[PDB]
Amino acid sequence: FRKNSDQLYASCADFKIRTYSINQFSQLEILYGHHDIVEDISALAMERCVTVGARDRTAMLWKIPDETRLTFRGGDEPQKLLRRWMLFFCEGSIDVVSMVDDFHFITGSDNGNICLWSLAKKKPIFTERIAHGILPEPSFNDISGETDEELRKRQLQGKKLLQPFWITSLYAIPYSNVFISGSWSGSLKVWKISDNLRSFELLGELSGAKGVVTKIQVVESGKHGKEKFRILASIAKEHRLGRWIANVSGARNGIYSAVIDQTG
Amino acid sequence: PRAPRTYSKTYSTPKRPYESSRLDAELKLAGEFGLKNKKEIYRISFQLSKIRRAARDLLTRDEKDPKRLFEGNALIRRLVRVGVLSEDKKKLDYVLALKVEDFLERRLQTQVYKLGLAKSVHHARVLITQRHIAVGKQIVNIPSFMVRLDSEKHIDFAPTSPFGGARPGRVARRNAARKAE
Amino acid sequence: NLRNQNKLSELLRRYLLGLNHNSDSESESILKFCHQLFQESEEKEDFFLVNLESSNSLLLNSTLQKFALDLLRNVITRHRSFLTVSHLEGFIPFLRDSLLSENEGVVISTLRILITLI
Amino acid sequence: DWFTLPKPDDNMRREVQRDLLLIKHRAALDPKRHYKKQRWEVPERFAIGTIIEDKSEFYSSRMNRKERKSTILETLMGDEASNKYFKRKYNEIQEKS
Amino acid sequence: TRNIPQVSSALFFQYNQAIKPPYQVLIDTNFINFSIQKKVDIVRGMMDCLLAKCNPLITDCVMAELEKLGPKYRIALKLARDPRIKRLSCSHKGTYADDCLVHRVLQHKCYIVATNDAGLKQRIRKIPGIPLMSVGGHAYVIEKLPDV
Amino acid sequence: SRVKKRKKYQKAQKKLKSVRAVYSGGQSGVYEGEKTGIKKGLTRSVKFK
Amino acid sequence: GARGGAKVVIEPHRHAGVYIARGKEDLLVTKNMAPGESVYGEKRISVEEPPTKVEYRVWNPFRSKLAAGIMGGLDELFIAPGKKVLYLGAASGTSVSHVSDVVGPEGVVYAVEFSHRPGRELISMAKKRPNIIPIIEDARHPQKYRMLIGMVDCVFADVAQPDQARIIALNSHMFLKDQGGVVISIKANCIDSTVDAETVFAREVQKLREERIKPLEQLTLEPYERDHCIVVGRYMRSGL
Amino acid sequence: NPKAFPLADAALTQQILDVVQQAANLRQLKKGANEATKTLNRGISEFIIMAADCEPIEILLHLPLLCEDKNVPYVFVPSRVALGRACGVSRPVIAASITTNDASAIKTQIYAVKDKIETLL
Amino acid sequence: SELIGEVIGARLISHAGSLTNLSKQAASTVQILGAEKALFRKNKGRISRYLANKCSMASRIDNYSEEPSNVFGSVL
Ligand SMILES: [Mg+2]
Ligand SMILES: [Zn+2]
Repeated sequence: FRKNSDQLYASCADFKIRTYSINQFSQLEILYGHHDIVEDISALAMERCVTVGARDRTAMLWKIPDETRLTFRGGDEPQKLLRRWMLFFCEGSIDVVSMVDDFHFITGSDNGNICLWSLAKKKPIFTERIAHGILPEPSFNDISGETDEELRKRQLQGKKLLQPFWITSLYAIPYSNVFISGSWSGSLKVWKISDNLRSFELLGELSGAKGVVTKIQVVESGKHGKEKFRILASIAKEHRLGRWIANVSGARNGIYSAVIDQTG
Repeated sequence: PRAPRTYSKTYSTPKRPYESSRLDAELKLAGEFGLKNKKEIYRISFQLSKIRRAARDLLTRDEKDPKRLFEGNALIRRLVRVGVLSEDKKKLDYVLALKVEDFLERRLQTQVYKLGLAKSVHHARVLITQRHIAVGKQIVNIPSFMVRLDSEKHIDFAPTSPFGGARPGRVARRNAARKAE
Repeated sequence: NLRNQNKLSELLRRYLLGLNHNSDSESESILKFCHQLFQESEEKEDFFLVNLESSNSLLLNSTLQKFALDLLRNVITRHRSFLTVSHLEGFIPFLRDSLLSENEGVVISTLRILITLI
Repeated sequence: DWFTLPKPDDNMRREVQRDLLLIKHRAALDPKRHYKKQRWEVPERFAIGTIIEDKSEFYSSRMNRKERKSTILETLMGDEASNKYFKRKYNEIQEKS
Repeated sequence: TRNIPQVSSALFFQYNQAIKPPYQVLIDTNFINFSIQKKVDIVRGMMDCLLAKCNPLITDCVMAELEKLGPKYRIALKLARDPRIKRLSCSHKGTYADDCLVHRVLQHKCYIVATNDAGLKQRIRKIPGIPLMSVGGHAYVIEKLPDV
Repeated sequence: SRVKKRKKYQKAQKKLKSVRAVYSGGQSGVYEGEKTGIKKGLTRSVKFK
Repeated sequence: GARGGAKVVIEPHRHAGVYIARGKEDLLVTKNMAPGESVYGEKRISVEEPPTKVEYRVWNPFRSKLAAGIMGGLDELFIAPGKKVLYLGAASGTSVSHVSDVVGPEGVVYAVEFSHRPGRELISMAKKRPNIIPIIEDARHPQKYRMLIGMVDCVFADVAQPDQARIIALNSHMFLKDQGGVVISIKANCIDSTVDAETVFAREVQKLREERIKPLEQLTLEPYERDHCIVVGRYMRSGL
Repeated sequence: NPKAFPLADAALTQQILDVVQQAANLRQLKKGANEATKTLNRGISEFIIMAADCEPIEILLHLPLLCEDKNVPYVFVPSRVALGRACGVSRPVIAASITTNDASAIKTQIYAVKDKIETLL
Repeated sequence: SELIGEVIGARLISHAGSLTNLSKQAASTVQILGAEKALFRKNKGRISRYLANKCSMASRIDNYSEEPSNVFGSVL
């Protein structure tokens, strides 16, 4: 929903974005340009919505009044990243997005990369690789049927089979320097954007959640000077789009809650 | 009076139209791509001849010559954009290696057939000319439309088409009405 | 060509004479510079590609080796201080390599410096 | 020798002679089948063999035992559709004659 | 045993759907003189006529044809040994070029025959799907090449 | 004209089969043998002279 | 068609060691070396001979390129009874076993293969066939297995490699006899997918000529396969 | 040395999964182990893809045996769940095959990835 | 052996001709491989087909493991 208004933006699997006027119960426009399913969408007070194209790996910000669109692409390659260092997993798909500002937004990839973006720059301005860590390595007693333990260990191929967590959820409080990321790692991570808006750091973590964090929301109350924030995140045993993710031990279906207070 | 509006013929008759091998070539091409007449093949041949002659002139020129660099880069860019030339053959030599079949394969009729929206090239042409196919947000009713690399993924049924979610055509609702009565 | 090589050789000689009157020759950075020169000195595709037309690297290294040896001899002879074992210890491995080089002139320059260090 | 086929016995049975006739005139057996033109003569050495299927080929390409017969002829007798075609086709030719 | 040679899979009736750019061209001995005689370069002239890269070929028979000629035609021999010209080996005792070129084209439907000989040209034209190249007037001419 | 050329081409494809064999998807189902028969003394082999 | 229970009449092929099984549909069939079993599940034909029960195996052109050549009507096959054979690119016994039948007990077949996984089945199949000698090695280094291989009258190569001509030349020089046979199967898609099929054949034939092998035949394997041909040549050691 | 071999790098896996998704939309993709086995029997497989973390891995070691008999390129991807995502199915996929079709609209991409796989092997 | 039984399993190998042959074969045919002696035997047919795939499941593990174990067979 466009903030403080009745326009609704709907992203559909037919590679299109549809726009709606709830007060009028009618369709306004159909928006074209994504090459693959438009998995997530975000909106702020202005009409500048942003969307993410999943395997297309392109975050697009759309100017509805101007009928123009801006294309943003990561362009990150584990080759060059290793050489400048002299485990990095190539970006596979982008699945979450939330607009920190009308001039900034963040996106989460399936390789565990949380990237900060600016409208001026097409490439990312800052990136955080493997934000949620690496998935557990498969058990050796289950990888193969060979009796000898050394043979089964070889099938693990060391750390080559390891893969990173996916950023199932990502939400940023409007016009703030704090955003929350989620996965099935079993903990919610809260990040703080630097005041200069060219970097962000990990503010803290919340381990209460156990399961797939399908969506995250934040609600606040109290006086302007003293505010208490409540983080609500839907928790499920399976990913929202499909059942691909193997069962996570201890996962339960419920609504996670975390109340945080401000002091200084 | 008003200044003239320029015009130019888009095709040219071949040198010896009655060559048996040429007749068989035209037959095969029309059969594959569902072309209406020999004028389309002549048109594509004329365009290809112009492109290849320009490429020849540029190749004759010395390397690192400003005209060669500029004009060859422009021609390679255009040929890559239209999709005839691939990203990894960006040289004038591969431009001289192009054939008519590549340009035919980029036609919107052939693309509609390949992508599966139609069961045959002729069915693709019939769908195109009946205003069922949209390249992005625009309805295209011209089989000779050349599809760019980016536009390739956006070929779909038009919203107004009965196949694209609109109401059924006149025949369908007519039959439904008479059945109801 | 050989004639152009002689033209170059005269030019490099004139550069060497200039360095003799240059204050950088009095500084120790020049030995490092001479050190730098020494170590610096030491079908289907054709089926498509049109063709319309019917090794000086060793010479480059030899010329650079010649320039550095000539420069090194000039500096040590002009200023007695650098004519010491500690300063010229590192250039010994270059001298032995130069003694084997096919070019006689650079070998001649190698002999000139060795006589200076005898 | 390892590569030599058995000779047909002189005064050969009527069944084996006839099986050669069917192969000679196999073009006329089925209206919907045609064969490359060939002048077929009885080979000097030959033998009669029985096919053995793969056990995985049970449903697809096996003949049930009752329909298995000692000669290729009397199998064609088993086929009703083939018999019906012959009964008709012989009727017209006689009428024309 | 009888033989009826198969029809090459590259031919769609009289259309050779296999000869496509870049082309492979067989050079006959007389082609070189008329190339020199008209001041037409072999590679560029071929390349201008077909607007494509042309890879000339000279067989041993055609090469052996040139040496027997003598000093009068030294220039033709030198051009034939141009590095861009690839060589083909021969497995027939006769040094005759006519049977050599006719046999090669009868077998493999990839070659353009470059010749001005009336007798040889007539033989090739009967062979279906064989583009025939010759030099006339001021530059080369291709007869049975639909892509042009 | 388009319909006329359509019928002409598909007619041409049938003739090409008679002139020479043309690949038709390969094997479908169990190998039932050569339907049209094997010829003994016949070779379609193009010899080097 | 050729259902399990039907009967067929066997008779000798034009090439020695091969047979045809006529009927409603004919079958190219070779006499079995190890009766009572099938190596790739092929159909088999049982014949009663004075009584001993000899067994025949059906040769599938669609599975073996060599049989498709015989289907095409190849004039000369050096593969013959009592003839030593060097089978390169022996992926498995699908085609080697049939070749082992043709040579007969007196002849031998030298199976050469590189990859281990298909090699093992070659070993197991070869243990059933005494006349087959499996060589699980790279054909690119013939000197590796030079002891295991004597003179071979004919060399057959179905290796799907781009530069197969080099492999064929090295083996032929060391092993193939004077006037020996050379049979090759070429798939142009592996060698050069950029250029058409026929040109790839033209380039390959030229390479064989460069390697002192006189070509005697080429034959296209259509309808059994696309973009395939079999080239038959004789090796002139002294000079092409 | 490991049974699952060769294993495509992160970059190559990325290129592979793009092709698989495109084939899925064009109905050129066969998903699952037994389907891939059927295609190899038919000689219609362009190349096949297997997941290296298959649980257990010995389930998909028959397809390589079929491939090197049929000379069909093959390669392993690290993640089965990622492979499941590209195929467009709601469940993990441990094997998939690209059907051969000489008239497909994604002809060029398949040969691009094919050439890389043969180089890897 | 653990999934079905030693004697029945030994039969199925003999039908295939070798353990390697059985593993290479697809799931549907393995059901038809034992369809003569009712080795695996509308609801009844479903169990047979379901068991056939699992029988094909077990064969591959045994063939391509140098020292196969029974842990997977048990859970199977
Ligand atoms: Mg309309
Ligand atoms: Zn010759």
